[PDB]
Amino acid sequence: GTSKLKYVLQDARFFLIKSNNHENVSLAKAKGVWSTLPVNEKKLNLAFRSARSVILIFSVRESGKFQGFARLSSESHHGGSPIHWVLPAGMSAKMLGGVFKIDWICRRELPFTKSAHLTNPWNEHKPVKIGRDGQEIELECGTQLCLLFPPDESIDLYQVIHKM
Ligand SMILES: N[C@H](S)c1cccnc1
Repeated sequence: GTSKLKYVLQDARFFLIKSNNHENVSLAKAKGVWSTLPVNEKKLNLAFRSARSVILIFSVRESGKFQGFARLSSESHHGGSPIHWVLPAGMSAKMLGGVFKIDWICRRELPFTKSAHLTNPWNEHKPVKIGRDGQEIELECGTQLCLLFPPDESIDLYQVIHKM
């Protein structure tokens, strides 16, 4: 069912994550972590302290889909075991901010064709699929996007609800 999902999404904030490649989303799915540029790191840390749930929705550029979404379980922290991201061409690992711990809520994909009726008021009401890495999605658009995903029956939101 979708009731616990709606509970988790209640009054959440949502951020669009655009990844250069699948390997980074797969690393994120396996390790439960994400690391972003400092400009987005600062926004996520502010948002983490401000709301009951901060949701990251991932899209690999040129894939035509979202690859799932996850909930921030910590602020960014430095000094962990280094994560072997496949960084974009001109980018080095030092340019990255700290590491966020995340809990996955949905590891299934969703094609953009399924979200074409959703527009993000925080990006000029363009379709929610359009946006730079780190673009915030307004509450209602964000919730309806997450509800479009196929249910991920591998996941139990009971532990996530304990985190809030
Ligand atoms: N860690 C991933 S590869 C990433 C790279 C650049 C910006 N944001 C996230």
